[PDB]
Amino acid sequence: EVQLVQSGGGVVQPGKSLRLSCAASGFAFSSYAMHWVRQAPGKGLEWVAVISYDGSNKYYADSVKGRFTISRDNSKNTLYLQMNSLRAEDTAVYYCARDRSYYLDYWGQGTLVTVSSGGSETTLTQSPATLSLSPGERATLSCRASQSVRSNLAWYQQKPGQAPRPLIYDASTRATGIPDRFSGSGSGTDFTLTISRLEPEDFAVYYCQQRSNWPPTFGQGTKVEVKSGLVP
Amino acid sequence: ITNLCPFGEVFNATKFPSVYAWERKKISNCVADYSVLYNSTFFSTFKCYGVSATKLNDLCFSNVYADSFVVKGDDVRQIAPGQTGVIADYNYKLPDDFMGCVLAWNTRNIDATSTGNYNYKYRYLRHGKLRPFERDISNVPFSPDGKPCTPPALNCYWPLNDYGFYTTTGIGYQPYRVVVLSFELLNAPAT
Ligand SMILES: [Cl-]
Ligand SMILES: [Cl-]
Ligand SMILES: [Cl-]
Ligand SMILES: [Cl-]
Repeated sequence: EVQLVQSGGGVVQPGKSLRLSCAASGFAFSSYAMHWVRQAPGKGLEWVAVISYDGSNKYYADSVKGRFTISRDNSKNTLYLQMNSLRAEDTAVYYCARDRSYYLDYWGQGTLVTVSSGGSETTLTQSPATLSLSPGERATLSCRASQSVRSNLAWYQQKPGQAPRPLIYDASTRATGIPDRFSGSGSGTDFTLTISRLEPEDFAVYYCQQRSNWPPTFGQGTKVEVKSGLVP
Repeated sequence: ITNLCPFGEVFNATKFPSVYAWERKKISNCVADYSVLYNSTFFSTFKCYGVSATKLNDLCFSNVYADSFVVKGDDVRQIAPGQTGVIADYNYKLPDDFMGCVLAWNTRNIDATSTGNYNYKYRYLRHGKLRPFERDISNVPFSPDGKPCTPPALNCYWPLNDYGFYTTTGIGYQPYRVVVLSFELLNAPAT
């Protein structure tokens, strides 16, 4: 079983620096690219950086480019992010994630980074914002992309304060362990995720992600929440 | 060296097709000298089956059918007799009694980019497995129960995906150009 354990969060002041660590186990770390993704308080996931399997190629989102340095130590099975000259805009839970050719199939637990004392991307529009249902009912979630991504969409399940978990790759293929009551559909810009026969554990936020149009982007999510108030 | 089979027109083709829409060129009336290709450092896969594995260093007159396509590194092993998987099942299928050669090579430098080359595709859904050397270049929405439907919808799917080929990923997710050679012996007598 693939395991990613992060360390090095905490609160800093603007202009200061931090290093995040991600120790990998249960897989041939040296064979996979590794990504950083972050989530600002109460908002959606943003792609930060990617390092190649051997550490020679490195790529960064425009927003953190020039002051975040991604790195890895393949003997220690560790991935790092050096975050220099931090701003308030950088306040986020940060996640390391194993690459599945720019889908993310395994995620670290997340580390909060608080930078507070001062102080043509493809857009993925999810609807509805919330969906209030009871167990046994069918949730139908939508994700309209601004440009075509063909079938290059993945869906993730995020429980409150916990790391995102892949549900679907390539519009319609389930990730390992995902029961067949989850199903995805679509190619181009119009995509759906259907969760039939909702189970107690399915109540969560759901994120769609495109990988084909640079840089990788996520929707702002749909919260599937338990229906408060009986339905007469 | 009396009219050797021009293999260089196949292997050095500027553009290769997607595995779902795999292409065949026939090279006619030439002495197959694939033994010179085995000698090369150029190929990561080189497996000949049946009589091609015995006549590997031999020189003989035949027609050569060359099947070209691109696949992921983890998918290359599916281009073999008896294999199952989305490429083996729904894109390109070799017969159990296959008597030719499978050649593959890493094309990271030409088929992957920093931002991902998405031009290459495969099929992941089909009603039934392909027969050997069968080809399906259709793009019709798929549903388990086979009733017509338009995506996005419950149990309705578009059957084609993209390979995403990046210069950052490991060999398993890197691009491989593949050429399958089938040899057809030329007989002399009249009809
Ligand atoms: Cl995979
Ligand atoms: Cl044909
Ligand atoms: Cl190689
Ligand atoms: Cl990899």
